[PDB]
Amino acid sequence: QDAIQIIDENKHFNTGILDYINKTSPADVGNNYHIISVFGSQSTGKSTLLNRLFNTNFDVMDELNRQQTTKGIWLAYSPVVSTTLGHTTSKSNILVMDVEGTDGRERGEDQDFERKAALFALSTSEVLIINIWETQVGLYQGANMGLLKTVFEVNLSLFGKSKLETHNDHKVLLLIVIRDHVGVTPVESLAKTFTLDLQNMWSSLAKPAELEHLQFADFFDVTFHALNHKVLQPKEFGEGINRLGDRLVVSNELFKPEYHHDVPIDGWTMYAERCWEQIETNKDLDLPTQQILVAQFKCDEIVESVFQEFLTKYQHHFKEVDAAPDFEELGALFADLRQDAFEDYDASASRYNKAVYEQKRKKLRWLINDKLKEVFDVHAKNLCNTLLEKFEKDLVALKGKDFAVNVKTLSTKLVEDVNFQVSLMSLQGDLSLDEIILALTKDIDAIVAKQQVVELNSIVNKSVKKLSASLSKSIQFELGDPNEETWDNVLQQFKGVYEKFGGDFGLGTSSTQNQQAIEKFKFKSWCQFYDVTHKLISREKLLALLQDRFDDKFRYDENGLPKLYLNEQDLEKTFAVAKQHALQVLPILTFAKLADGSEIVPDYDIFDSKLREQFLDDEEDHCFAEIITEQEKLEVLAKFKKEVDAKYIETKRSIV
Amino acid sequence: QDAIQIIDENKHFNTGILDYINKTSPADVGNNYHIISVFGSQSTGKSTLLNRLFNTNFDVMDELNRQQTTKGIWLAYSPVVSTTLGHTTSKSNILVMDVEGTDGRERGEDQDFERKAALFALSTSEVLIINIWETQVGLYQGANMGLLKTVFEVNLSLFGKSKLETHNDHKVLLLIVIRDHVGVTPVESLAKTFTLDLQNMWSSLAKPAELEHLQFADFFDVTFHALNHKVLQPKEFGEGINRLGDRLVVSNELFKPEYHHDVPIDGWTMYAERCWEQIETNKDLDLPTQQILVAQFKCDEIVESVFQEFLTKYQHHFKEVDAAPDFEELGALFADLRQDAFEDYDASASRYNKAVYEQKRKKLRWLINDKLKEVFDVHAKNLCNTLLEKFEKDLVALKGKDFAVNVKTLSTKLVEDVNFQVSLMSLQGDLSLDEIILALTKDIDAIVAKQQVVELNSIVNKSVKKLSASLSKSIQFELGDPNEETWDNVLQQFKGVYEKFGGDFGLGTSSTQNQQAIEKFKFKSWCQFYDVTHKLISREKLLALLQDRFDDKFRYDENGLPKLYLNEQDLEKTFAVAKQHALQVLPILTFAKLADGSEIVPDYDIFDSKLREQFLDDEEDHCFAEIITEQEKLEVLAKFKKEVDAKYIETKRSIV
Ligand SMILES: Nc1nc2c(ncn2[C@@H]2O[C@H](COP(=O)(O)OP(=O)(O)O)[C@@H](O)[C@H]2O)c(=O)[nH]1
Ligand SMILES: Nc1nc2c(ncn2[C@@H]2O[C@H](COP(=O)(O)OP(=O)(O)O)[C@@H](O)[C@H]2O)c(=O)[nH]1
Ligand code: ALF
Ligand code: ALF
Ligand SMILES: [Mg+2]
Ligand SMILES: [Mg+2]
Repeated sequence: QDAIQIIDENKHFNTGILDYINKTSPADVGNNYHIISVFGSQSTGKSTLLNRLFNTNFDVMDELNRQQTTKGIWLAYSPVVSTTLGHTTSKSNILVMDVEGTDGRERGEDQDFERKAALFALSTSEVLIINIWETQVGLYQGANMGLLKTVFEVNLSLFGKSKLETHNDHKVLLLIVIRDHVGVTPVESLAKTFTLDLQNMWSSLAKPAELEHLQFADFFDVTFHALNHKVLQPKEFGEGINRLGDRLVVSNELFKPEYHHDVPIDGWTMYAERCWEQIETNKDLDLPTQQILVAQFKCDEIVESVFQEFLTKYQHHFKEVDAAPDFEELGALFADLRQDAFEDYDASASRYNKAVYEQKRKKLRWLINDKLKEVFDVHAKNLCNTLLEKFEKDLVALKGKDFAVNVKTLSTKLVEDVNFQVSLMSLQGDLSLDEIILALTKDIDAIVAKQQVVELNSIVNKSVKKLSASLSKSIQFELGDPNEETWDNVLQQFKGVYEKFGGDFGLGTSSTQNQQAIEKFKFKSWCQFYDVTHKLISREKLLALLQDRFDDKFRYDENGLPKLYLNEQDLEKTFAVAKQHALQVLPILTFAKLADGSEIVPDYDIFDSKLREQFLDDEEDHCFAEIITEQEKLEVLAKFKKEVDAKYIETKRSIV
Repeated sequence: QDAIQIIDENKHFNTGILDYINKTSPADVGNNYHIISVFGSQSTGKSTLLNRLFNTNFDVMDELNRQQTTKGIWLAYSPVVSTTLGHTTSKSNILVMDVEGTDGRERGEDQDFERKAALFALSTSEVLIINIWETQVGLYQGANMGLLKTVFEVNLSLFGKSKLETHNDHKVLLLIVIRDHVGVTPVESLAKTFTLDLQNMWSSLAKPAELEHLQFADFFDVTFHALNHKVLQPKEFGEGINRLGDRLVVSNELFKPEYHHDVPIDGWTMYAERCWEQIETNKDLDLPTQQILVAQFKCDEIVESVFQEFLTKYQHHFKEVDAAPDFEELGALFADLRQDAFEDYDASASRYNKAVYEQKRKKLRWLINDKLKEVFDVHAKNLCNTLLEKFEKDLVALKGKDFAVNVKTLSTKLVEDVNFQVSLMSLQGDLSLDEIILALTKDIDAIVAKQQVVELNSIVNKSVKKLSASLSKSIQFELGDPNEETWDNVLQQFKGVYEKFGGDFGLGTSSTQNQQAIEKFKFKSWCQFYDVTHKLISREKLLALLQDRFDDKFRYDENGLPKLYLNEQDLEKTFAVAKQHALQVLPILTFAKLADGSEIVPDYDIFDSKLREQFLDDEEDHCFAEIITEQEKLEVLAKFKKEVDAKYIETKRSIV
C-alpha cells in the first residue's frame, strides 16, 4: 500500500525492491508482469496521472506552492486500473514507476539526475509515458527535446548493442499523453508534430557506426492519448483516463510481447541494478553545467585574440634577431609582453568561472612561454658558442700547465657564468635552463677530451726532442775516444730518460691511454734511433770519418804538435799506426753493438708498413742494425788506401 | 492599421519606422509616448494578448497546427485600450512591440535570434511583459531562465554602463503576466517564486567589476497579472484583460517617468537602430549550438585520455635514451605510436561534429608531434656531433691540400648526409629539419673558420723554415770567400723568396687576413735574421772564426799543400799575410752591411715588448745590427795575438 524509491534523490538504487514487489500482490509474480513508467517536466501532473489511472498513492504537489514533489524514482503495484467499466483488476501484475520531473528549479543547473533517471526509465520499461502539456508541443527545450536527444543517444551507445539477438528485445512503447488538451487543435495534429520532433531527434544523435543504419521504428513504437483540463473539466478528464484504462487492459491494445524482455521478475530486479550501475556513472553522461561549457568557449575566444595580439607584436621584436643583446633588457621585454596579454585577457575574462578563467589563464601563459623560449634559446645558445670559443682558446693557452686542475676551475666558471647570464632572462624560472646546461656540459667534455689528445701527443713529441738532443750528442762526445765502454755510457743514457718518460703527465689521463701515450713514444725512439744511425753514419760521412782519426798520429806528435819527423824510419813507422788507427773503431761501429758482442734488434716489427701509421725491406728485413749495406761497407776500403796513401809518399817530398 | 517589422526574421532593422509611427496617430508624437513590448515561449498567446489588451491586429496562430507565427519583431500603435469601462483612448501614444516567441522548434538549435530580440526589447522598452503559462512557473528552461540569464547579463555588460548619469534612465518594468491561471495556486504565490527565480538569475551573471555592486532593483521593477483560461473561461479572461487595461490607463499605476528615457520619438527611433547595431553582432552574444559546445568538451576529454595513454607509453621507450639508434627503426616506432592514439581517439570521437572532431584531432596530432620531436632532436643532435668530429678530423687530415675546394664537397656531404639520415625519422616532414640544418651550417662555418687560422698560421711557419734553411746556409757557402758581392748574393736570396711568400695560398682567404698572413711572416724574418746573427756570430764562434782563415796561408802553400818553408825569410814573410788574413773580413762582417756602406735597420720597432706578442734594449735600442757589443768586439783582438802568435815563434822550433 506504500511505494518505495528504487533510486533515491542521490542515486542510491534500492536493495529491498524484489522483496517489496513480491509482498504487494500475494500472487506469484513470475514472468506475469508489466513495467510501466512516466517521464516529463516538473509538475506536469504525473504522480496525479499514475494515481488516477493505475490506482497508486504517490504524493502529489500541494497547490499552495509550485515546487518539486516526486523525488528520485518510485515504484508501486497497481491494485486496479480505472476504466470505463469502473475499476478493473488485470491479468498481469502492473508495476508502475514514478520518476521525478525534469527541469525543476530546485535543481536548475545540474541536469545530472534528470538525464540519468530518464535513461533508467527508458532502458528498463516496457512502456514509457511521455507526459506533456499541449502547450509544450511546438517547443524545443520546453518539450524536453534536449534532454531527450541525450537520453536516447546514450541509450543507443550503451544498450542498442544487445540485439541482432532476436528478443523480446526492448522495443519500448512511447506513450505520449497530452495534458490540458483543449480540443481546438486536434490530437492527431499534435501527434504529427511531436512524432516529427522525435524523428528529428533521431537523425540528430551520435551513432556508433555499427548501428548508424538503425531507425527509430526499429527501437520504439509511439502512440498518443489526450486528456482534458483536470481542474476545469473534471469529468471529461475522468472519462479520458478511463478511456486510457480501457486502452491497456480492456482492449489490451497497448502492451505487446516485444516490449517484455521476457524473464521472471527477479531477472528484472537484477537487469535494473545492472542498468543503473552502467548509468549512475557513465562518461558520455558526465557533463558540466551550461555555464562552464559556455565559459570554456568564451575563454578560448579570448586566449586566441590576446595571443594573436601577442604574436605579430613579437614577429616585430624578433623577426630581427637582435644585434646587441642584453639578458636583463630581454628577460624584461619578455615579462612585459606577457604582462600586456594577461591584463588584457584578465580585463575580459575575470567575469567567468574563476576555475575556467584560471585554467584558461595558465593555458595562455605557456602559449607565450613557448614563443618566448624560442628567442631565449637562440640568444642563450649564441652565448654558449661565444664563451666556449674563449674557453677552448683558454685551454690551449696554457700548454700542459697543470691540466686537470685548470680544467676544473675553468669548466666550473663556464657553467656558472652561463647559468647566471642566462637565468636573468628566463622569467622566474618559467623557461628552463636544464637542457641548456646539460648541452653545455656535454660540449665541455667534448672539448677537454680533444684538448687532452693534443696535450698527450705533444708530451710524446716534446719528450722525443730532449731525448734526440742528449742522444745524438752524447754519441759524438762519447765518440771522441772509441772505448770498451762507449755503449756502456750511451744506452745508459738512451734508456736513462727513455723511462722517466717523463714522469707522470698531469693531464687528465686515460690511464690505458696514459699507458699508450708511451707505446708511441717508445716506438718512435726505436724509429729515430735507426734514422740517426742511417744519417750520422752513411756512405758520405763515413768516408769522411777516416781523417778525423787519421790525422791525430800520422800528422801529430805526443802533445798536440804536428809530428817532427826524423829518419825515413820515423816517416815509415808512424804510417802503420794509422792503417789500424783507420780500422780500429769498426768493431765498435760497423753494425752497432753492445759490450756483449750480440746483435741489436728493434722493439717493434718495423720496416713493415702495417705497424707504421699506427703512430704516423728486402726478403729478411733489410736488417734493423744494418747501417752499412751489402757492400757500401767495403766501398770505403776501396778508397781507404787511395786518398790516405796519396798522402804517405805524396808527403815524402818534404825531407829533402 | 497595419503593423510593421522593425526587425525582420533575418535581423534587418527597418528604415521606414519613424515615418510609419508618425503616420499612425495624426497627433504629433513628441515625447508623448510609451514603448511597451512582449517576451516569451513560442505560442504562449502573446500576439493574442496584445491584440486583446491594446487593440492591435498582429496575426495569431491558426489552431489547425501548433507552429511559430510572429516572425521577427513587430510594431503597431494601439488605437484604444480595453478596460473595464470598455474601450478607452489614452493620453499618451502607446507603441506596442510584438516579438517572435522563444524556443520554437522551427529554430530549435540556433537560439541566436531569440537572445538577440529578447535584448533589443529589454533595452528599448519602458515596460516589458514577460508572458508565461502558470505551468512554466517552477521551471528552469521552460520558464526561459537560461535565455534570460544571458540576456540580462549582456544588457549589463553592454548598457548598464550608461548611468550614474541621473535619468530617466531605463529602469524598465518587468510586467509579468501569467496565462491559463486556474486559481488553485495564488498569483501572489506564483509571483514570490518567479521573482525569486529572477533574483537568482541576477546573482548568477557575469558582471564587469565597476558594476558588481549593482542590484536587480536598481535596474528593474517587477509586477504581476494573472489571466484565466482564454478558451475555457472566455469571460473571466476578458474581465482579466480589462482589469489590466485599467491598470495602465485608468489607475495609471504601471508606466512611470523613470522608464521613459525622455526624448522625442525620433530620438527613440535612433536609440533603437543604435541598440540594434550593438546587438546584431556582439561577441558575448555570438554562440555556437549546444551540440558543438558539447562536442568540444567531449573531444578534449578523449584528447587527454588518449594522450595520457601516449605519455607513460613513451616514458617507456625513452626514459632510456637508446643505446643503439636506427632512424628507420625510430621514425617507424614514432608513426606507430601516433597510429595507436589516433585510431583510439577515432574509435571514440568520430561520432561528434566532424569539424570539432577534426579540429580536435589535429590538436592531438601536434601534442604528440611535440613529444616525438624532443626525441628526434636528441638523436638528431647526437648525430651531428659525431659526424662533425669526423669532419673536423677530415679537414686536418688534409693539411692545406686545396682547402676551399675540399671545404666545399666535404661541407656539402655533411649537410646532405644529415638531411637524409634525419629525414628518415621525421614523419612525412611533420617534424622540421630547418632549425637543425641551420645549426649545422653555423657549426661548419665555425669549424672551417678555425681550421683556416690553423692552416694560415702553418703556412707562415712552414715557409719561415724553407727560408731559414736556404738562408742560414747560403751564408756559410757564401762565406767561403768574403767578397765585394756576398751581400749581393745573400739578400738577393733573403728577399728572393721573402716574397713569393709563398705564392697564393689556396685556403679560403680572409684577404685582409690573407694579407696579414704575411705581416707576421715578414716580422718573423726580421726576428730570426737577428737571431741567426746573434747565434752564428758571437763571443764563442767568433774567437773560433780566426783559424778557419788563419791556416789557409800561414800553414798552407799554393795548391792545397802544407807550406814548405825555406828561409826564416819564408818563415817571417807569410806571418804577416795572416795578420791581415785575420783582419780582412771584419769590414765585410763587424756590424753586418750592404754593398753601399750604410747601416742595416729592421722593418719593425722590435726590442720593444709591445709589438712583440702580436706574433708571439738599453737607452737607444741595443741596436738591431749590433752583433758584437760594446766591446766583446775588441775582446777577440786581446786574444788574436795570444793564441795565433803562440804559433809563429812557437812553430819556429822546426827549422833546426
Ligand atoms: N492544469 C492541470 N493541473 C493538474 C493536472 N493534473 C494534475 N494537476 C495538478 O498539477 C499539480 C502537479 O501534480 P503532480 O501530480 O504532483 O506533478 P509531477 O511533479 O509531474 O508528478 C498538482 O497540483 C495537480 O493537482 C492536469 O491535468 N492539468
Ligand atoms: N490556452 C490558451 N490558449 C490561448 C491563450 N491565448 C491565446 N491562445 C491561443 O494560443 C495560440 C497562440 O496564440 P499567439 O497569440 O499566436 O501566440 P504567440 O506566438 O506567443 O504570439 C492561439 O491559437 C491562441 O488562440 C490563452 O490565454 N490560453
Ligand atoms: F514535482 Al514532480 F515530478 F514534477 F514531483
Ligand atoms: F508563434 Al509566436 F510568438 F510564439 F508567433
Ligand atoms: Mg510529482
Ligand atoms: Mg505570435
